[PDB]
Amino acid sequence: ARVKRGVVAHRRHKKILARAKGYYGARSRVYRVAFQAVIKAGQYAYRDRRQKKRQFRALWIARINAGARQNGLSYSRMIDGLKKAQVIIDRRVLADIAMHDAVAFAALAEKAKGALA
Amino acid sequence: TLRLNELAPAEGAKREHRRLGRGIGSGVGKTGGRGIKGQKSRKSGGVRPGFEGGQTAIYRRLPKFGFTSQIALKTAEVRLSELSKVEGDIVSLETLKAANVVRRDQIRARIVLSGEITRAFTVQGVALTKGAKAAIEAAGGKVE
Amino acid sequence: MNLKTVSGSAVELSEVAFGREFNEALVHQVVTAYLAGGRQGTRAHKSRADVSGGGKKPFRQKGTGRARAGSIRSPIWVGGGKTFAARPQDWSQKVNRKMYRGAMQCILAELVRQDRLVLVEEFAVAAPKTKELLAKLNDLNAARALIVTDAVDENLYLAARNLPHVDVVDATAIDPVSLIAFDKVVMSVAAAKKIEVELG
Amino acid sequence: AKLKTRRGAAKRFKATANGFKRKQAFKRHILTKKSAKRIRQLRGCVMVHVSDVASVRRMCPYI
RNA sequence: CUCAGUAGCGGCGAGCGAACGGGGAUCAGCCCAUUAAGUUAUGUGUGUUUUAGUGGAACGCUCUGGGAAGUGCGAACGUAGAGGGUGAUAUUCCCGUACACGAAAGGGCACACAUAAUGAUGACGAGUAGGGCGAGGCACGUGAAACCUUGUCUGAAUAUGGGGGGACCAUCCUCCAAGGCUAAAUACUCCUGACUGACCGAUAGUGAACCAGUACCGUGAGGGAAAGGCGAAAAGAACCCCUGUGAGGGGAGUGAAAUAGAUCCUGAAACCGCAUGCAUACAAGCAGUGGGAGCACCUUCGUGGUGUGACUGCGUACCUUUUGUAUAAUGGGUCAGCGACUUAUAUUCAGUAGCGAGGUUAACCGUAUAGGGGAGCCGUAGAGAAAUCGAGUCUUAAUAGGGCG
RNA sequence: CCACAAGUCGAGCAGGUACGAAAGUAGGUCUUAGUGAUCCGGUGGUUCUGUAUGGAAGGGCCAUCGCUCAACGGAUAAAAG
Repeated sequence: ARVKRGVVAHRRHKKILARAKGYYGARSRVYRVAFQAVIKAGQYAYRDRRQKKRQFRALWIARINAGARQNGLSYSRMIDGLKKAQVIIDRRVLADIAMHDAVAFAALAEKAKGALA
Repeated sequence: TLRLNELAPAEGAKREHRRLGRGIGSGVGKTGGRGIKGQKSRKSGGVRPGFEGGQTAIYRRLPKFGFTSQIALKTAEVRLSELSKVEGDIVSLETLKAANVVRRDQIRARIVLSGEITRAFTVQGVALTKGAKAAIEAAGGKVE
Repeated sequence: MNLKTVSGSAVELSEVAFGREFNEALVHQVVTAYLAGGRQGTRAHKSRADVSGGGKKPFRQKGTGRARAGSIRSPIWVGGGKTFAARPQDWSQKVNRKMYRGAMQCILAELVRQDRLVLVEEFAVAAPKTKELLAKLNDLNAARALIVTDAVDENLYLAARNLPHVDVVDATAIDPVSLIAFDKVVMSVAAAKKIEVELG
Repeated sequence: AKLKTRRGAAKRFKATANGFKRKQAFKRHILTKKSAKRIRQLRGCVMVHVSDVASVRRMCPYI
């Protein structure tokens, strides 16, 4: 019962190459080089799915800080004031408000400094 | 039911055989369970049984004792319960051999008290222990 | 048990031969053993020591820059010997006599339960003509079926030879695979009695 | 082929109901200096140790 | 086939390894010079089988199609529905198949009979048996070494006798060497005919599907390749044009199909061209990944889809071997194909099925996976080196004590 | 105490002893080093075995003898550059 490998092997190599398309030089043409490229891409994706949350939190904090300093407070003091006032709006929403609506962010800053004092 | 494509074996009857060196996922890939290097990793790598690395072996650092007896090979032991296989009332060496409880090449037989008997027998030219003789008499047989 | 023949009469048969419970694992083992015993197992391959040539070392061990080689018929090379050459094999298995008889009993009981076994008082052919046998089997509603008789008449054998899905056998030659393969089993009372006496 | 017995071991080991019996060493030739207690206690048979039972089983399959 | 990996042999290492007894296959005895069975060659007769061959049943319509054996409707033969072919899948189109029939001439086999030779320079076994010395063979290595052959030196008795029964002596049992012939069961396949395959399908399978033991290498012995596929049918492109009356093309024509056009079925990858869209000439590194503006096309115009990716955070390949590798430690120029835990036997444990204090056959017979075959094996009792005894047994003067059960 | 092979201490019972009036003490010496497995062979006993039978030879069992095998768990009987 002799078995030929051609069809299955070709299908596997073709699938790897198809996943590899868009890379430079031998990475998108040669199976040996392409197979390594796919695995490293997967590893980078696994690490970046975690890094993304940190990066977006840092961006939100920066925008909130800019808005707070326009309204006369630092980011840390505004966060403390909001916590004292018992406001539970998160930083993503606070940053969106800071970017798109200055009056509402000013009202929030007023509330925070009122709680501070 | 009762078709060539509807017949199945019992659960646990068949197991897939183990195949070595067919990929990472199988769990026995690459080395295939042999480990890394050394004599045992090589083809035909097992050492001779009874070899302990050079120290005098267990079977060579102990003394020889005893000798073999020829008549013991031809002596035969028979349990009491086996007499049930016997056809007829006469228990002898020939009758035991016919019943296939004693091999043909044996020259004498002994009967020991091992089981129970519910029949009457007459024993001819076969050695009996005290318990076996008592059991035969109780069952209603005789000796000689 | 009382089994009704096609005409309407009643035939008494043994419970052991036709009333045994169905043991799927036992039947599977026996049928697989028969199928395996059906194999011929004739073949071979040539190992590195059976291929023509290859006696000498192709090139010296050191200095050339190639990979070290000992023979041109090494299995790694194209045109070389097969690593593990086969030899003819015997595929017969030992089936216990009691297990074989039990499997046959189970098959007969299951056929009786499923109503694929029809008992006839008699079954014979006047002439070795296929059309008469075809008419008889159509009348019995057993066009595709296996016929079991105490003895095989030459005329019936000739008449059944060319019919597809129809074979005729003696009571002493039944086999578990043929008992299962055909849609129906047409059995005479005498064959039933003989098989009952054989208890399998 | 059939497994073959290691006759050297077969000449040193005999089978009991649940194990193997053996003789003891240090009783062959040098005996004058040895004490009477050792002389008497080294006589007779002992049992094979569990750790070494496996090798004896391998070397004596049919006993 | 068992006995049995038992009894024994062995730097008592590694290893080697019987016989008696039982079950089968086959079955057969006959002679030493008044000359046997058996064998061989020639010739005759009675049966049988081969070397060419002959006959051999039964389908129409309709639909798709280049082509029907394929669809739908109904019909016939079958001791025949094995196999191959015919423009795609045929019991009824062809070759055939079951069956019936056939030999002028030649050949093989069985038996009967008539001759030739042969058995057969052989008529009871003397340089013989036995012994000293050195070797060899028997499962057995000189070992307590019995038994067989002899290179060398010797050497009987002869049925009132002699050989063997494992050193050797006595008794008993058994047989008659130094002269011969003999079939079957057994071993094998250069060849012949038939049939078969959970054997391969052009890097496989014979080295060799093809003009292969050839081409080719070597003084020579010797070593030793690669290379199958148009189409159903050549119907293999009349004729016109460019070109050197070249090669190579374009039109026309054939064909169901011409990127089926003759290194001619399908035509993958590495590698190399042309065309379209986006990006790219102020910016430093395993070339991706998470985000993300602009542009082109398609748009159900959407919080859409397909290509491209200015700018930005993170980020030093894979395998092997190692305490530890981006390592400037090893291996890989790339692609396609091939490439490495198997098979037989024995044994041990686990799972599963049958039977159960019982379980099971081996060789073998058997128109044969059935049925028969009980020899044999495992289990059912241990103790002791052994005799021996036995639910007990060994040790001991001991019913004590203790070991193994 | 110990991987194994081995090693170490020991109440107490039966028999025969020596010394004590007696209770009693004694199974080598204050203790921890003074050593060598297996195979093969020698010697004294032995209610074991004895290749047809009776013996014998040979074998087994108890006691004991032959290694600076010191590279001292000891490749072979015998081995330098």
